[PDB]
Amino acid sequence: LCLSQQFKAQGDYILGGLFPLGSTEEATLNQRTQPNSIPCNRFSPLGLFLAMAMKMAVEEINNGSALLPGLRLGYDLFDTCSEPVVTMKSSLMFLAKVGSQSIAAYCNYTQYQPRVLAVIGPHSSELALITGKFFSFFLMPQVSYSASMDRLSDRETFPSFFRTVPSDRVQLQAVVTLLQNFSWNWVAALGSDDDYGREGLSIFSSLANARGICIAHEGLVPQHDTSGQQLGKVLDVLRQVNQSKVQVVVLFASARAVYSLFSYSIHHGLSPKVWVASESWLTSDLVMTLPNIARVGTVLGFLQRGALLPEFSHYVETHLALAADPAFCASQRCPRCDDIMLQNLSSGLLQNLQLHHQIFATYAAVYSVAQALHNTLQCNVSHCHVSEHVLPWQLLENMYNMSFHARDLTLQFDAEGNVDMEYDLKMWVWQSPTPVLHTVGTFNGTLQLQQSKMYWPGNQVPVSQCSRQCKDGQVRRVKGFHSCCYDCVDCKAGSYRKHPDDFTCTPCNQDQWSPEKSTACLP
Amino acid sequence: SDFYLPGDYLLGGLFSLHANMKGIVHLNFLQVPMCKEYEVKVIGYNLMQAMRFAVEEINNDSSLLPGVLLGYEIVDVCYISNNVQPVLYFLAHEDNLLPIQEDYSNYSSRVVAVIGPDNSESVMTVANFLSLFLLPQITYSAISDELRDKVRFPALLRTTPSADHHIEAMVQLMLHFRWNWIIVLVSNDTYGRDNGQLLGERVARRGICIAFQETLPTLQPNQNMTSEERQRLVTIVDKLQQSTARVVVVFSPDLTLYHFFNEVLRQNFTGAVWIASESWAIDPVLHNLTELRHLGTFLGITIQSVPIPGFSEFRETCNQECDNCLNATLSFNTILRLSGERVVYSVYSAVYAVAHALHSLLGCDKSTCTKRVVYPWQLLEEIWKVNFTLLDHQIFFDPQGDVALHLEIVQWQWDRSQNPFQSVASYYPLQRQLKNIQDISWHTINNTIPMSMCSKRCQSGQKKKPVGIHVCCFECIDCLPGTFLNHTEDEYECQACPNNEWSYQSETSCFKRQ
Repeated sequence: LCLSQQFKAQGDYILGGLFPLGSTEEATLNQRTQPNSIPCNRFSPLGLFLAMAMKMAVEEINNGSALLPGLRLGYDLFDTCSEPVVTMKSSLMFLAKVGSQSIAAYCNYTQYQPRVLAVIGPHSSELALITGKFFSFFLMPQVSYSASMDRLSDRETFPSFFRTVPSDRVQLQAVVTLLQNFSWNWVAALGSDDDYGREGLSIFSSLANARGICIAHEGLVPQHDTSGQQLGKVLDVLRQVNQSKVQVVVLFASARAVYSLFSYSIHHGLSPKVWVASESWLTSDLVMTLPNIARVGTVLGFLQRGALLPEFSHYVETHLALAADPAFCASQRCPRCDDIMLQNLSSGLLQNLQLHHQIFATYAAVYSVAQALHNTLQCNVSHCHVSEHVLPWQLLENMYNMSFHARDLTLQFDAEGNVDMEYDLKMWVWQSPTPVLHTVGTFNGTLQLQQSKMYWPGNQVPVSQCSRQCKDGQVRRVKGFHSCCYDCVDCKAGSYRKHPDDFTCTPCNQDQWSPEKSTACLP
Repeated sequence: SDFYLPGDYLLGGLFSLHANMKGIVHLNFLQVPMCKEYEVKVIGYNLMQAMRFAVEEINNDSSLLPGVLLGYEIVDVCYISNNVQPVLYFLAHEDNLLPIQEDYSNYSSRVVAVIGPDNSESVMTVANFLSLFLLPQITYSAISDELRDKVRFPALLRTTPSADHHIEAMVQLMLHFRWNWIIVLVSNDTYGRDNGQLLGERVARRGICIAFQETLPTLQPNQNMTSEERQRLVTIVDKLQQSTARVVVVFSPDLTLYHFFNEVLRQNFTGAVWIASESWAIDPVLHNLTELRHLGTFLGITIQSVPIPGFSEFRETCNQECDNCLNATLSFNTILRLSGERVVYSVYSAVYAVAHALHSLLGCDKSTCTKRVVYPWQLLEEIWKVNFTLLDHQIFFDPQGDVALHLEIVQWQWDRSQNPFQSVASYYPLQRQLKNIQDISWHTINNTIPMSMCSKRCQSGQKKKPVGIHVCCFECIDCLPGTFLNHTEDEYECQACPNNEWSYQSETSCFKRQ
């Protein structure tokens, strides 16, 4: 197939792309000793679909006059290879001079032309940091279709990074709004023992403390069942949560980790609880394999929503069919993309893909740059002011304030580079033999619940409040992983409570006596 | 100017001569950030002169590189600002163009090695470039543990122990003096939170309770504060004064502290032990606020002293100049002179390590070396293998890239004409133990060791019951008659007397009854 030739197209302006379009074997993970080129000979399917989404977006923009009339938008794509070195090589290539394979170390750049207008950024947060600290020096606008880690919103260190997906902070703001709205003021938190779970805990604890939610217990869970160090902790946290008298718990982890814990519980009869799920766990297929999951109790979570593309599969298959025609040549980046055949790349793969929204985000990304160019040229309905060739920093000047369209959905970047898009709230029904992720509300900045659709196991609203106030006659005995809440103790007879802002009861004198809960002693 | 010397092989240098805590990271009006305007940092100029002295010795010494002129070129990286471009400058050809080749095995940059930045984020920002070329880089003061992953950073070496050993030294110092109850302060940047979390993972297992942790605002010393930041600082100091924990551990860049301590003085605060991380345990500028002597005892973990003979006498294509440095350093020169070299030795030993690596790679003999075209990736492979004594000290690299220098704890002393930062104890990382603690002078009424604990030890026959999450905090309650405290088996619960025996109110045992 002619596939790898199709990843480069001419035009007046050119977009760069970094995709997980290749990879390398385990044998290549050694410490390097000579700066040879990396053998990215290990093919990957997901990057191909994301790159085809980008190609389709550019084709739409080039066909319709609605954007950039009278000029052509081009591109050439590189694979990240999930490797920092290859990603850096490609990023260095993007900033080379037009018509040359070299980059200048000048003192100033007032008339310097890099060979691309914008870069559609890498698939992972690690590479997003690594490359954002480089592109933003040249003020090259980089638009990432999937990098949700919080740190990249910092405008001080990343003055030119943008993304078409919400950050983790948005998801956890939705979670905290849910906790606030049902007055679940006293909760526990778990995270997987990887960077994802630790960062989830780091964000959630800060947000909860900021909004007056009190964390009873923080812990972590393994996503494996292979060592004593994992087994011991995964049972330990199960003991500790019960001892804390908590009823609501938040888990920020991958599916295996959570159901591993549940499975252990299912063995030894854990009590029911309310569990709040990250979408990486809420995806139900492999978890519903548990034969008695009804013992767990209610599970809730938020899921991203967006207008999926209605015709992407037909486009992919059509252009693969075109790539198979040997005459199509009349019309390396990947050692093997030319040989992976249509049959194994058939619709089954993209139907298995729940990451369909990342196909949208890659599509939306392109438009965000295209619109930004359309604004920067101040184009008419049928004219553009092409008298001068635009440079990336002039594009950057125009992106923080724009609005753009992606099919039915409409989007804007905010002042720290994120787009704002809504979430569904879904409850995990197991009662029917066929389980259901039933929608019960939405988050669009405010949690529009739909109460009548809620399921509870006993038809009762769970409650997990804690006493942040106590009576005049009660001692405020502090508790919590942070000292945010109290459990009230009645002041015993024979002692006096003093004024309620003090924290300890004291014995009465010999000639005095006091009943229970008294502030002061009687004679 | 000082910033360049020609030679047959050039070292690159990256020193923070100027510094601002919120410098501009991107092109300014499409021109490289000009470093000159971020005031000045005398410590960085001292380290730069340390490198210059090392190269002067290596050219003067007829034995280490016979017939080879070792040159250097220096660029000042103003903290995290003005990274990238110095790297592109070092890597590019003589016409300042860096070709993007498919394979660099035959490539020849300006420099054969880089004496890397002094800070973790800058070190990573440079390493993610140099790893592409496998051009060796040796950093003298970046302690982050992340820099020990050779897969991620294969070209990166250090002449200083990692952060793990600094935290271990802090915790063992706390254990020695029995400080179960501490306060931790961190800056709002990655250094502060990373070190704070690292200390969190350590303090718990050894049995020490972190009373609370507080994020300092990232203030700027030459800039007047707003009322809001003043409110935050007042809140922090009042959090300190309200607490029983009189041991305070500070993880922050040095510049953000000038205001903090000033406010601590204005709040009439006194009576605490301050434990400084390596970022500011040595600071000629902050030490000069002599009224600090009234706040309490000032201790810090730092690199060990190694006196460089003759260095103090020696000290008497953009971002390569400094007007302020000389007149600025002449004000500190006396207080610098009395302080034996500590980090200067890191810079000095790094340069000597590159010198020995090159000496071996050129196949050199004491008569003459065979000059050639040294591709940096060969020099890295040779650097990994060096081993030699520099000043009575063996320097060689771990498999994971660190030199195993000692750490040292220093007390601040304000009597001039003697060492400002005097040694109190020495920590050995390859033995992972603190040793040879000497006579600290405390602020207390009669020089008794100051103490901080959440609770007093219970009386005999009196069991503990915990309060709060902090294990160090408990209430003491007597085992009532008929029960006794079997402290040999449990401290938190009592046991009951046999039938023929009974116990008094406050005892560990039972008497035989009537």
